Amino acid sequence: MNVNEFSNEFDVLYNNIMSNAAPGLNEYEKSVLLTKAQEEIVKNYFEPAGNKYGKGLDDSPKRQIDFSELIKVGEGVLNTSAPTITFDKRAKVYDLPADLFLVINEAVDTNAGTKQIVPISYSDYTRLMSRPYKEPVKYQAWRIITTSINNISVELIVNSNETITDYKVRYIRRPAPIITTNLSSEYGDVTINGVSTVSECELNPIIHSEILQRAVELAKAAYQGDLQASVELGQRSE
Amino acid sequence: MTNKEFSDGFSTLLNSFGITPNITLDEYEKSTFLTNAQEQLIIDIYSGRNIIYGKSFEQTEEIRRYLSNLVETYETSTKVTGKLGLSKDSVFFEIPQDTWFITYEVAFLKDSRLGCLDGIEASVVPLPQDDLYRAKDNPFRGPSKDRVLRLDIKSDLAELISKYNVDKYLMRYISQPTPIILVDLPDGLSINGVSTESECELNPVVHRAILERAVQLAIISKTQLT
Repeated sequence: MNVNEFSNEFDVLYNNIMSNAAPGLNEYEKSVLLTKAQEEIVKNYFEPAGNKYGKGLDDSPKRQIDFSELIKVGEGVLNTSAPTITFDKRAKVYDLPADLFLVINEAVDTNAGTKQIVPISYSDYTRLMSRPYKEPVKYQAWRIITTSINNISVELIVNSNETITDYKVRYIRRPAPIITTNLSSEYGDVTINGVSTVSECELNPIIHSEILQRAVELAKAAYQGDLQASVELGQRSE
Repeated sequence: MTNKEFSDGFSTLLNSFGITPNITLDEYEKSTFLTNAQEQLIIDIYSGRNIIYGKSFEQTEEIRRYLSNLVETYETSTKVTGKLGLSKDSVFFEIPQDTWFITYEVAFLKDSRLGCLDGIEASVVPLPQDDLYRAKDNPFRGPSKDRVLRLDIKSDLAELISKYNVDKYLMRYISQPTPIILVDLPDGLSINGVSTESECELNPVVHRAILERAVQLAIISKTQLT
């Protein structure tokens, strides 16, 4: 469904049938609520505990097809542009793509073959570095986030006497906002995520109805406006 | 089997990264268990204390084929001068220092007293210290033209007690095997003083038994407190 259909069925589901009908929502408000509902839905469906099914990214066909249009593959750029201080002397710093929402798969291609990057926790890092070896298992590499400015910088730890040729990252692209109409105005240009032009929902049509329902629920919680509704509907932001 | 094949087979036998509960080891851990299994297995095989084989160092063709590649021969003529022995006619010879167990040991004698038998190869007999005093005078088990008594002493030495002058000392022993190192270990780490890759020098027949023993040792190491 295109943006006009988002807005028309938003109006239908919000106030065109309600008995003591409420004021219609302005297009900026509808775009804001739709973008919020989109992000909430993405976060709810990525995490199993966030939805009533207990199903995350790839726990069912529907969850695969939900994020299928939001998956992207890119590469981390070696961060030798400027000097820096790494926590580990034997780690190579890489910069992830700017439009990164969530990392789901990483791999590094070295001279000793491809290796799956395992994101190790800080307590896990301490445990592993208290051991005599201090290097990954055969077909794996280690990873920790380092000092990041304006984009995520990442330290890749591989086994000794190994060089990294490329660093691929299969991630979830940051969703683009849903903007119903050109938000340009003479009184001031308002933006949802830095863009005023019309922006279609760049995800699969399977969850457009879900985004619409969530947006309507958020609109009605805003209309109710007491602390109660804000608190319970803020639980699903996550 | 090569080092890559030790590692891949070791993972396959441990069911690493399979769906069921399992165990995953680093290449240093794999090397540790492979080398420990190697050394345990060959010591047990030499002494014949392995129940599965139940045979000693060269008691059958199987054990010969297993430990053939550790058998090293040594020859020396230099004698260590200043040392205190249990007889006037005692000479000390250094041991190669990579020796594990001495299996053949013989001594060539150069003396004018044994006329026309000069250069006689003489059997070096390891003698305990109980037996030494009553074996100095023994004409059937003591030192002679055809027999030399060897006693182990400090600093990797062999005290050879002989009636005649000892010229050369020949040995054939079991050597320190090269450790099984699957990866170039980082700085500081090493197995038996070796940091680089080290392949097993034994025959491929026993490599799979070494792999099985290493897997069992790994399961023991991870599951000795649970």
